[PDB]
Amino acid sequence: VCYPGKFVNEEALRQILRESGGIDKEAMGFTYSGIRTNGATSSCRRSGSSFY
Amino acid sequence: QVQLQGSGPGLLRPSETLSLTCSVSGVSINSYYWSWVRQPPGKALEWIGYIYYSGNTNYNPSLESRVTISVDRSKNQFSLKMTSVTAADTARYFCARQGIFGDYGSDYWGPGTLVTVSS
Amino acid sequence: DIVMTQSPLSLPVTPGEPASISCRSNQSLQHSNGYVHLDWYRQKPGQSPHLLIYLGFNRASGVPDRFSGGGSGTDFTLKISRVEAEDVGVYYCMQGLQTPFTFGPGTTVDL
Ligand SMILES: *[C@@H]1O[C@H](CO)[C@@H](O)[C@H](O)[C@H]1NC(C)=O
Repeated sequence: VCYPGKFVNEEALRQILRESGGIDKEAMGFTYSGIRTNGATSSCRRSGSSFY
Repeated sequence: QVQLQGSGPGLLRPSETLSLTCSVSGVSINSYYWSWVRQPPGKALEWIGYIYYSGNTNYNPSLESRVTISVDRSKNQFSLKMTSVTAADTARYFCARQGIFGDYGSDYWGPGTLVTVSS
Repeated sequence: DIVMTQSPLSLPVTPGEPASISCRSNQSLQHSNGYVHLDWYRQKPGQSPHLLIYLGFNRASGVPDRFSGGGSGTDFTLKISRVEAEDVGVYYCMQGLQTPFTFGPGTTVDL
């Protein structure tokens, strides 16, 4: 994790990720209107202020 | 915020295969699955069918066989083709996405590609 | 095929009054989550429509305060608090439960 925090059911998620055989990602298609999606912190540094 | 844009032939004779195209920005047919509608001229509006961005298709039991929705993964425009066109199907095709499939952000309905079916 | 029953037909509204249009079908409309799939549309003639209310009871994005219409069960009603000059346009209500999708006959509201 990059931002300071922790998961819950950490070992359960880790075991299902080890048994995953890799990750295939589908774009969930969530389009957000009325608000902004640009939140970032200095803890994550890709080219400066970034986030996930 | 995606931007939808449609294009295609207007003066078309009946019976032959119809062509249509529709360009989008932003989502790039990579995340959400778009659908299709059809506008009778000053009559009741109805729905054509949805196509998953992957390619799975579903339609209206009013009309199945004549409609073929293009997938077009690589190019950033998804298209529509109709066979056996009719002067009763002289319509104002709209190109869009809808609330209820999972996205709750309006429709971003594309412009009206007006078509006329006459000899 | 779920045939959609709009009511009423047309609203010759006066400027500045609370108006309302109902919407019902021959089914109970409820999703598995508990959130009803009902939409409210607004098509200016000669131009693409717009959504004003989504998910039944819920305020939509980019939509100001005069539209928050709800209801109960399978008959819902869009409420319009103030009538102004730009409220002309044909209105549609729409389910989202299952295929197929049947739009409404239309509500030609005018002054
Ligand atoms: C509603 O009415 C239509 C009209 O024939 C019918 O096809 C449909 O099955 C009805 N739906 C229900 C849930 O009764």
